[PDB]
Amino acid sequence: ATQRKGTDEIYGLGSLPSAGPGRWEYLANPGNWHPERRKLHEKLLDQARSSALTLAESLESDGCQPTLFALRGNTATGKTRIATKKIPVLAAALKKTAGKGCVNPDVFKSSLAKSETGAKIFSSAQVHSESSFLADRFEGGLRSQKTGSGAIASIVVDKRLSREYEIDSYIQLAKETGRKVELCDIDAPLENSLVGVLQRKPEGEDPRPPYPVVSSGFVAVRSNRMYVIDRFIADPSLGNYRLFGTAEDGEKVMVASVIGGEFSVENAELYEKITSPQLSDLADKVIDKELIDRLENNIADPERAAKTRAALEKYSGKSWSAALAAHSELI
Amino acid sequence: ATQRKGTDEIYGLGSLPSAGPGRWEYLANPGNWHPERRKLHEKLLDQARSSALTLAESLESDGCQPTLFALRGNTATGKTRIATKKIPVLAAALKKTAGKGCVNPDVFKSSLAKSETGAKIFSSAQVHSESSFLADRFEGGLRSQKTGSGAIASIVVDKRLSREYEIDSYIQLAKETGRKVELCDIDAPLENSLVGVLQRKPEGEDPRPPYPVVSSGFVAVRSNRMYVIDRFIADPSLGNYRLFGTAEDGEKVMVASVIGGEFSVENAELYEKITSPQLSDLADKVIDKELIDRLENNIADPERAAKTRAALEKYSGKSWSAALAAHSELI
Amino acid sequence: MKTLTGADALEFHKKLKERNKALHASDLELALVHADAVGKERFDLEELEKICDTSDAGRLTDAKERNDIYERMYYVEYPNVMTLKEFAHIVETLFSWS
Amino acid sequence: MKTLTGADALEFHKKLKERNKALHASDLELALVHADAVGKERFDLEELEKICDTSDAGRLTDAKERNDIYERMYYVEYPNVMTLKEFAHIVETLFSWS
Repeated sequence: ATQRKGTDEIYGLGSLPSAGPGRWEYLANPGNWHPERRKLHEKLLDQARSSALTLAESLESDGCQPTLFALRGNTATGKTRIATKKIPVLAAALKKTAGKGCVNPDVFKSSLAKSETGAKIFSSAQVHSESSFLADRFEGGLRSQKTGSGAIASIVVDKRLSREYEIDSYIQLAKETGRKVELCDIDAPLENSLVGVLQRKPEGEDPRPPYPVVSSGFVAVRSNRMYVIDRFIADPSLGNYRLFGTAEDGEKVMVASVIGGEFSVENAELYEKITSPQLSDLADKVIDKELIDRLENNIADPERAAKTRAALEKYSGKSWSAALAAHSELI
Repeated sequence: ATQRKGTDEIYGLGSLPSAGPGRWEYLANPGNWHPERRKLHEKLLDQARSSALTLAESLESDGCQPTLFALRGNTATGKTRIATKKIPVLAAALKKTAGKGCVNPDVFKSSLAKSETGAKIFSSAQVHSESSFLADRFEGGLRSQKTGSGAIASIVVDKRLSREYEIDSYIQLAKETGRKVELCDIDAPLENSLVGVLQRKPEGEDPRPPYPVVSSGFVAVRSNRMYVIDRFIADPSLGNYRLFGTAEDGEKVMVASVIGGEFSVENAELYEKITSPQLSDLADKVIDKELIDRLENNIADPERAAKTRAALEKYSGKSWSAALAAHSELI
Repeated sequence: MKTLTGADALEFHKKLKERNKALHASDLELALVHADAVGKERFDLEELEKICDTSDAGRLTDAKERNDIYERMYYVEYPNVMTLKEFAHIVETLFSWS
Repeated sequence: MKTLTGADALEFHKKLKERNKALHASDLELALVHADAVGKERFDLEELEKICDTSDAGRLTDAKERNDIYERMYYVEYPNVMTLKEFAHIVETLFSWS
């Protein structure tokens, strides 16, 4: 609209309270929304819930007990590939929904940004607050959701899950609702996340955050990694944990795991590397021919190699920070 | 000779005692040497002492009080350049001897390896033990050496000086003989030392050690750096200390110093980097086009850029360890 | 490489934790000294909270957590940011994304 | 960047020392756990000294120094070396050069 106002200011009725839980409880009240928007909210929750329920039924039919599948990891680390390959029961369920039904604060963003008009008119940042609020209501309706056997529904949470309080809250959720926690934790070097974000196209729906989001996400996910692992070392009945890291050639390998209380380190060298953020400054590093060639030198897959250099070439001569910033502002 | 026997076995009379100070005291005895070799030893000590005395006279004439100039740093870090530019009183003296007269276990190596025959016939490793023993006698004669004013002679020690016991011994030497300690400590990243060594030509006289020498030197010089600095922070009357490190573009910058008891950190970021060896494995890394281009990308000087890629191209497809090993075995 | 199992895995895990905790502590310690030297504005949560939101819409409650997160981010991740005012732009950016 | 002076320089220096000492300790600790797991031969100075020289032709005397230098080098720098026998080749190499 007139400027980059958020959709919660635009479609919210009356003044916007400054601080959730004051803004939160205001957002949680349908009367605080224009009827068209409130109707949009209902339609998207119904689509999402229908997808999740489909996942839950597939998972239960494949003999999976009530489970919170958690996909931890920074932005664009390769979480979809890992899920598809390393959690085959989930891969079979996700195929029936084309990847829909997961709990993710970005799940509603495209729909909200297009507002049923047929084209994206709001920026990701304009719709973020609104879609966060929808995701929380979505998740709230799922926590005691049941399948047709009366069993609690399995659910899938693919957030960064970088912070302790996030981790603690999902564990508590699982404990209270009788769910196992299947957690896959996926790491890539920061530059892989940056390259990953620049390869994401605006017409594509995957989010395109600016540099500080990706960098701060990286620091937090790395610094809080071993706390997550401790929760599983300490309580084998919580579920299972697996850490996958990125080798030099870009392939994911398992690094550490807690499976049935059994703790092992499949790759001690990577385990040491990917539990700390290695602060040794990337934001100002310029994308030039050398950077591009260097990154290409460790990519053997042709399609990926091509997409990678194509994305980087568009911002040649720009710093990482400037490239992601520019790529982020695209609608 | 018949195999790579050392010159101390070849020119030493009788059986070689296994362990200095049993091999040491055997080496220290001229009668234990063939007369031709003993005559060679005398000639090289006279050349060396004549050069050192020239340095000492120049230094004293330029108003320099008795001083041990120490150039600490791993192999091929750029110590000659730093000395030439950052110690102008020494640069003026070294110019009168073309760089000769310094205390350095490698100073006698070329002469010993050619044995006055006109060509290099022994490998560096064959002559090392003999030249170490000559350097120690050279240094021994210098410790209470006087100039023509009766003043103790200034001397120049350009060894790696990586270990504490080395540092302690030179401090004790300086304290006992009334010398100030002027210490310049010069750092480069390990890869710069490796590239530096491969650029050194066999017909050139600068040593060409294999990988473990350069790597282990790097670890030790970095890990013991702050102990050296403490000696100067603790005792301002010891002399002065300056640390120079290598920026991304390859230029030396001052990083830390203790000058007249004043301690400052000119570059906190580099200071943090170059006081630890950052074990995160280089020996097996292959020299390919990408490595060469990457290293070239931060060299703006044409002559240096050219020499650098020329050296690396000769061992393209080889690991650092294999390249240095091959380059080391050249005579 | 060889998988570490049983007691070795546990011990590697314990020793790595200590290593990362010293690194964790040391990163902030070193950033604070450098912040004093450049005259970077002292971190003040209350003042920051007056110019942006540090609750995750109430998801983040424990004030000892909100301080730890943001003070450490302010000093360790953004050492060239000199004002709480500038840091607010950043925090707002982080809150606008997932 | 800005030069650190006076008390800030000293304090940065003190805190960096602690950081590097924890790193120093931790590198060996972690290498020892990994060495147990791969069945790398226990470090024994006496046995090593029987197969090469660890005095620097007598320049190195303090046995608490000779152990510290070589044990730590054996485990931390050469983790793929599995025998004292192989490590001797290395030490001999180091002694042949400056």
